[PDB]
Amino acid sequence: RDHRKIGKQLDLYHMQEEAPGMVFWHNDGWTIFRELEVFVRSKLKEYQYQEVKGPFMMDRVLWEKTGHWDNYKDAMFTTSSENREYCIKPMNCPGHVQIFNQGLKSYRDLPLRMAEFGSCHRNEPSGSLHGLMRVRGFTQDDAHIFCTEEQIRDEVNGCIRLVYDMYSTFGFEKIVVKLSTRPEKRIGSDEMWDRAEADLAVALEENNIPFEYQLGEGAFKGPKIEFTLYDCLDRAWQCGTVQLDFSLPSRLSASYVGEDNERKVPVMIHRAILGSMERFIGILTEEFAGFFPTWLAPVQVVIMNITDSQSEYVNELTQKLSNAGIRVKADLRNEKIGFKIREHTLRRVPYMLVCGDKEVESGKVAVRTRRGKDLGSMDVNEVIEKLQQEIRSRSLKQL
Amino acid sequence: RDHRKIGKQLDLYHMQEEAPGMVFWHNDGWTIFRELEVFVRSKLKEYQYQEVKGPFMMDRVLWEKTGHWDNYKDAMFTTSSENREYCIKPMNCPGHVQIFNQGLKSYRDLPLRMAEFGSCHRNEPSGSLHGLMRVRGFTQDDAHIFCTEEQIRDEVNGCIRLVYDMYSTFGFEKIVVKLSTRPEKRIGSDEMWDRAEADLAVALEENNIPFEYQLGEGAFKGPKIEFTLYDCLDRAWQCGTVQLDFSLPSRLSASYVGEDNERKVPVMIHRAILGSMERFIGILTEEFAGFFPTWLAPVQVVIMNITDSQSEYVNELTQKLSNAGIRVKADLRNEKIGFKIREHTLRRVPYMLVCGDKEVESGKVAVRTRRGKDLGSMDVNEVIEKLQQEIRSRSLKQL
Ligand SMILES: *C(=O)[C@@H](NC(=O)c1cccc(O)c1O)[C@H](O)Cc1ccc([N+](=O)[O-])cc1
Ligand SMILES: *C(=O)[C@@H](NC(=O)c1cccc(O)c1O)[C@H](O)Cc1ccc([N+](=O)[O-])cc1
Ligand SMILES: [Zn+2]
Ligand SMILES: [Zn+2]
Repeated sequence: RDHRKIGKQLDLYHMQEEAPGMVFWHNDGWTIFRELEVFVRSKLKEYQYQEVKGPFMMDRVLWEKTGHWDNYKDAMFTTSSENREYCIKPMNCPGHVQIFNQGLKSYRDLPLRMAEFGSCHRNEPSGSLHGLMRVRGFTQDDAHIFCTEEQIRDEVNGCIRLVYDMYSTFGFEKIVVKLSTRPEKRIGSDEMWDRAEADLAVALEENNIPFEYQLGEGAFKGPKIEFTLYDCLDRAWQCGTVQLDFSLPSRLSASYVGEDNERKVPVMIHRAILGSMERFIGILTEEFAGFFPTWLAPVQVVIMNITDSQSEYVNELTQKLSNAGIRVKADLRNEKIGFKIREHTLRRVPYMLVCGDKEVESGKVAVRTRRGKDLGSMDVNEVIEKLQQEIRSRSLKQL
Repeated sequence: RDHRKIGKQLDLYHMQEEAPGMVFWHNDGWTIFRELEVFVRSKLKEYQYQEVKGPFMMDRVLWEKTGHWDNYKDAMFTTSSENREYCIKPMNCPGHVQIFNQGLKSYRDLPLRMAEFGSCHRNEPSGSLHGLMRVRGFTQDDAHIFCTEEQIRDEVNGCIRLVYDMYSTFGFEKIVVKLSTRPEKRIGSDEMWDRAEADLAVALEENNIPFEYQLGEGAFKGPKIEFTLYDCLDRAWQCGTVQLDFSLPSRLSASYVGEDNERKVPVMIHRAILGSMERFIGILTEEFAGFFPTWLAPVQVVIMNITDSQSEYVNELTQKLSNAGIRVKADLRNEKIGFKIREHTLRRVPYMLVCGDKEVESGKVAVRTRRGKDLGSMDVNEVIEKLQQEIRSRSLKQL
């Protein structure tokens, strides 16, 4: 169960010293990554997020206005052009505020939920880099929610359900939630921090969530929540973060018209659910040890002939499955059928369709699974509908 | 017909002096962009491309090994970390060679088609920047084909059909093709350049393509083809490029085992069909003057009530359409029905469903189009199937 070894074994990705901490996503690893995006998007639709894309670098003077420059300038890559210094973005937050600031906002536009699969780069020490887990370039399932003070409970609610709904899809049902203890140096009124804390307290009670407090210092900009999942090995992984923010929107001159016709500053809620998706993919690789569920499997079906007689039939099938939206490949090589079956089993391909002479005469296929289960000869349309149901439901298990 | 004005009008994107030449993609502009990706992917599947994602910067020493450093170092952004200099990638080609170089390749793996929606950055002079057309950061529908010498005709064929098939989807059927005149300084044998030229000549004849020659100097690395489309204003736009390459693969130590069991260098074919997609989107915006075809429209349907009686019904409809895969929005505001209809017309929303009292009692909706056409009251399921057909077929015109 080593995601770097399995990654090489299944041709998912690679890295090289030329781009330390930066992932070369091969076709099959990119297939997994994009199937995560579709999943995230399907929940974005459900909970009504926008999806945006911001620029990959922005003026240094802007980053200095966030206040992150002072604290974290050592972690940001910098480049210049025409005697102007830019920073490769390490976070998507300022960009989203930039999009919010276009056009006059009123209370009726809030809550405004803005999501981005944003690529960010940090200048991590090369010695801390480890596979997909600790990298320099990553994409996170980022989002930022702009809302009034009164909306914090309802919004945090939505983040909480989102965390548990998504993690369960992967088979993660053991989840620890840690609140944060407020620092002595913080931004925002004492009054502002205690109403928000009541909103957080009421939201956690509502979802019946036992929370611990985090023993270290919290964030200076607002209350913060972290979610930790446990995998089948009972290992703890911290992925979800919900970070209330009373500092960035005032610093970047965000405002909206309230019902009282007054320019208030909106509250910002930063939230990721999976965290870094490169990291998350590593986690899934170890969780399943390379036996990806059908919907995540890079290749879902391989169809094989026994001799060249059945070769035309297989190509028919491969196209027929591919029009049905199944990642399928035809294996017409000059190897014997046991060799093909063992080989595609070692490569963790979920289903394997064998086409002997009786299969062609019959309009069916012999089905073997990557666990060695023999499901017998089944109608072609039957295999298609069953496979589609498993894909769309994102079943963790097979037939 | 100004894509920058329409872009502001339809809330597609924006730019600011903080990130010159770099696009802030708002929700609705990002919806168009992602609907282009899906379209490109659907043709990737048809012509069997891989899709990969490479790292966003790589060691300077690598870029020096391509030979592009000397010619074009002024156009590449540079940054460093730990006394090592990196370049923000201005092209995806070296990265794809890196993925190809993992693992032993033999003739049986070629042609190997590798596609990427790769973000690239060039340090263009700030005075040349213009809207979406001339930018510093762009994504192109990039691909690279690794193939034997004998495969050039069949591969170039595939690029040609790809160009015409894709352009026609948008209503571009006037297309000029320009071959290139070979430079005096070039890389590769005299023999190598003349067999490839026969492959190009035979492929162009096969598709009945009248070609001109480009009056300037060609590329030093291989024969090159450019495709120009003409829009409804008879303006010429150059988007497609097919660039044969005999220099990069030898320079980056790519090789494969031939049938003769000899390590040959593969031929590289670089091809983009739309070019920069930010640029291409600008082109479509002017081509349609903001009346995007339904499949590209950011919001495809708006459903409206006439008073709050019909308000519950509209919300039912909006969800029903949204489960059918339609980008739909409900307009329950306290404005009169003509105001809503004019407003969503000015925003070029294709279809508009009005729900009066008779509509709720009947299980139908009144349909008006953004051209002012009154299609009458229709069954709800009827509107759904018709809309789905227009979307999946990517019809340039409405009902
Ligand atoms: C404040 O921005 C706080 N943000 C987060 O913790 C956060 C979590 C999940 C999703 C999003 O979008 C978030 O912003 C934190 O201070 C952000 C931050 C931490 C570290 C660095 N760094 O370069 O080491 C930059 C920003
Ligand atoms: C050689 O790489 C040649 N490539 C292309 O013209 C090309 C066209 C379409 C798609 C792809 O992937 C291509 O590589 C050209 O020399 C590449 C190149 C041109 C300009 C710059 N620049 O930074 O000004 C860099 C690379
Ligand atoms: Zn954030
Ligand atoms: Zn290229």
